Amino acid sequence: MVPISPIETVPVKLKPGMDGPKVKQWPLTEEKIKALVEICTEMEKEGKISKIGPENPYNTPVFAIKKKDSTKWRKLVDFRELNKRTQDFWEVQLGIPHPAGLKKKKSVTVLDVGDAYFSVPLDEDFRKYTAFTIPSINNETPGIRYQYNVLPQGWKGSPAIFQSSMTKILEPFAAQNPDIVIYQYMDDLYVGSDLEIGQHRTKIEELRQHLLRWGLTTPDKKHQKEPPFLWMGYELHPDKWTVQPIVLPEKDSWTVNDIQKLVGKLNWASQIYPGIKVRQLSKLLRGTKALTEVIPLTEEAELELAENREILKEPVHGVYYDPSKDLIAEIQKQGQGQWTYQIYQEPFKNLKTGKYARMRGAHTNDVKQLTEAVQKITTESIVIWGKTPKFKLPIQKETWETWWTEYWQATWIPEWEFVNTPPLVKLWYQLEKEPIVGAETFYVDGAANRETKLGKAGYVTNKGRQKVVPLTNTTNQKTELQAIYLALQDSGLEVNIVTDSQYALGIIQAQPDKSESELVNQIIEQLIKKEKVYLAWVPAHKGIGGNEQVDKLVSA
Amino acid sequence: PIETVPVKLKPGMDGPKVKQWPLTEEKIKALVEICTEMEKEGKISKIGPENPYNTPVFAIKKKDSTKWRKLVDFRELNKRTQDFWEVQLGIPHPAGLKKKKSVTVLDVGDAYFSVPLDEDFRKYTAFTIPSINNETPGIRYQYNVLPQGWKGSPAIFQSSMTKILEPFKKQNPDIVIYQYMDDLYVGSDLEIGQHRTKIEELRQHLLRWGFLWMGYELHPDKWTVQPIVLPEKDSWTVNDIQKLVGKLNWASQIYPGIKVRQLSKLLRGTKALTEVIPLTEEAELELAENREILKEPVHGVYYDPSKDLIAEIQKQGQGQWTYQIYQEPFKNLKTGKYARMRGAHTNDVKQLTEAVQKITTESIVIWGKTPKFKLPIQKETWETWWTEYWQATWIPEWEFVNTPPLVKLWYQ
Ligand SMILES: Cc1cc(/C=C/C#N)cc(C)c1Oc1ccnc(Nc2ccc(N3CCN(S(C)(=O)=O)CC3)c(C#N)c2)n1
Repeated sequence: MVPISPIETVPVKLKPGMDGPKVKQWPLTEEKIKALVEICTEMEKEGKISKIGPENPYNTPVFAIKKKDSTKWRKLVDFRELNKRTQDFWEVQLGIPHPAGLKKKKSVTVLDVGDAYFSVPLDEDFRKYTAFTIPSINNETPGIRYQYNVLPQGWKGSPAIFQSSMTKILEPFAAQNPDIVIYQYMDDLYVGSDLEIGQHRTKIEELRQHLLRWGLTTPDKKHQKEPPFLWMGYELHPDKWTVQPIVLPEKDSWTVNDIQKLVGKLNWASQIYPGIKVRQLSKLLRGTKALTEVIPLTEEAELELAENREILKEPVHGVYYDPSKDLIAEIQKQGQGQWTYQIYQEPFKNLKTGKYARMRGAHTNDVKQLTEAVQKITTESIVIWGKTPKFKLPIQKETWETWWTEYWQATWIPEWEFVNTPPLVKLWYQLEKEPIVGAETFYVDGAANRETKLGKAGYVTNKGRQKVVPLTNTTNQKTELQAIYLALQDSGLEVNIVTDSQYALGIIQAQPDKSESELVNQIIEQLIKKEKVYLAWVPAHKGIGGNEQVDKLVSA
Repeated sequence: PIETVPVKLKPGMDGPKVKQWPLTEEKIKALVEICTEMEKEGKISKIGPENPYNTPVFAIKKKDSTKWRKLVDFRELNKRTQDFWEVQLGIPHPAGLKKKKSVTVLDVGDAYFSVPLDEDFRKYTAFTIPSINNETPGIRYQYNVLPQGWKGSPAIFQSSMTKILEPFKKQNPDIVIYQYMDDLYVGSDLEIGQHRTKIEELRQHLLRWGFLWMGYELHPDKWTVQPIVLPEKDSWTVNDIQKLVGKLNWASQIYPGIKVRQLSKLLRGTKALTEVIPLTEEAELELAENREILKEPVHGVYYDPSKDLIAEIQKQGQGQWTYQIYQEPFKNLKTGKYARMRGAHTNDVKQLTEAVQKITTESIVIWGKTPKFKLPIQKETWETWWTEYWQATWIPEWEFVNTPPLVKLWYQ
């Protein structure tokens, strides 16, 4: 007999203060007990479990289920209670690779390590918490008591300890064979390389040799799957990759569950299918928790869906990552706060695509939205490829320079060059830094009554021009915006505006080009038409003339 | 130092469980090399899945150094590590460190790697070298000695550090030496020629007791509350007087007796913004009395070591940045301004990142602790890029300002 190395045991503890599980064993049918006893007697012969005495005070229920064509009962141990009491582990399998970050491999083998899983022993001081009882026939003898010696299926710490134990075993083989790559997924093991079909087969035998040192027999996976690998919702091909088939259903009655399963398909497809839009379909789910509510599609939601069927009419594919070539990312504005981007290395051979949606807020502008999308692509690219891509953005170099130099916040976008793909991101207005000579000066103010909601907004100017407008169903902040709107409405192409509204200044200094406030949008449409707008602020109720005259005119 | 100092978290707090943010390839490769040697020297060791804790890690380059350095964002562990009184009820911060002409900052963090850590505490210093595209499981480590950037590292080492410095302090009683985390602040009151000699004579003395060869020179001579200044003009426009009254109205929150009645009396009417208004006798007087008030410091300002230090920053354009350090609004304990940030005339974030480091260094020298920053930047932008320009072994706290402050004009 050939000595094998013992797999190093991982010390496991329960959560602090908690004991082990003491769940009662359900009554089972006689025909069920006979099937468990047969299964466990085989498992006991294989060393997986071991009989124990009645001194062990823990128990975990066991169950018997079957398949309809498989003519056998199956053995299920319900570790729901022991999992609640088991410590937390470093779950090292949460994040999966993205296909756009993989390198093409000429040859790839699949090895089954299902029998390898049972070779992983369990911490001896923890095995007593995995006790379970097979009820006896007619409850006339003590039930057969067992405990696990290996990682039990369904236990909390089994996947992390199995993946970690296999990683430690493979580490010498991988580190010293740098011309191959190894990846583990469930009871499978995937090894890929660019060696010839001969040298590739030798390394697999060398790797089979290396796994026998701990005594792990690994044959090939049953029914060797032909291209593509159906893995985690993807189609992995020898040279290309794409998502599993995105078929959008036809329907005349869409519930909010149908729209939910829809958006999931577009969101998943949007990583390779360029131009996918999901908002007008997401606006039909703004606030609901019951899933049958048939919500009629707006004319914009249909137009968005039909635009997606056109994008999903023909299958598109992503290429694998060539580290020797540059990484490029290109963004396009799509309207209503939506943005699409493509990431590639050779023109028209996308690695992946994606989309970004504008954040929820009352005011915004295109440059902010473009900046946010760039950061998201930056973070995604560093995850997938470990580097920031070169950006091609639809904004003039002069526009961006004027923006960030005058913006009150600090902002930065990495290396980027302008691409002339309309619609171009532009600055729709720019306030003056100094008062304008010869331009009429509009002193504006508004005021409302908190109780009756009645208010007034208006202005007085240095040329004697005046206006006061009465308002109903309004607030102090709304009349302050209305007053500025009136001055913009009634002035020439160049105008100085004096206000005391810290609220209005805070909005305009944020430089929005679109707003959820219909009144702010109207002010923006007026600023766009102007030539020079100098917005000046003064404190209220301090005797500033012009401000004092119009404050009394609008306050009752 | 065979004996380990018993360390424990605070009651009812688990160890840190902070996600590791993505790293570039060159930083992953750098961290792999550094950690491979550190593991060979026994400073760190591989860990298994039974350790659920994690503390983020990345790689920087210290001020004008081409070698990659490992930085561990121990911020969460430091708040969860129990409040330390390792030798005494606390260290009295040297108020004379901020009064010296020159202060040199030495990175003495490599001396921490000589004393082991409590075995029961090593699991809380777990960190992960991430992999590109999750293609391999992350390399998991935990520390065997005191790690750089941990609150307990200077505390546990204070007993050992004070004995290394005792003969150098015995011969130079006028030299102030202060320690904050991985840094030694050594200041004196003398000409730089003998200062670098004393500094060189200090690190050679540290070398014989068991370094890095890098320094950071400061001059806390010019650290105070910068005064509020009003313009001096011969012809005032309506716009000039409006900004003046607005600035004086803002200062009136801080200072008493600030009057604006006679200056507002100048704006009697609805005049053009560019029209020049002559100052009356009662207006120039009111402006003069306001100048006298603003010459004097703020009433009732004091540092409270129980409260947080708050540091606000304003972007002023052309590489200029203003800031204020306070604990209560309108009670500024320090104000200042920066200009022409080195190597970033075209990068706003790099300038802001360098400003945060400078303000933090100033706060360490004055009060012995770092402030909480209100940063004029969107969360996602700062979050993505600040590590690319960070060069200090410590990391302060920060929040994000999303509404443009009107007081930016008043610090212009
Ligand atoms: C080797 C490997 C395997 C997996 C398996 C997951 C599953 N089911 C996952 C990772 C992360 C993985 O690791 C890496 C790391 C870096 N680079 C790549 N690149 C790459 C390049 C080509 C591939 N193949 C596509 C499909 N096949 S085939 C017979 O035609 O279906 C042809 C070859 C595969 C695969 N496989 C992988 N893989």
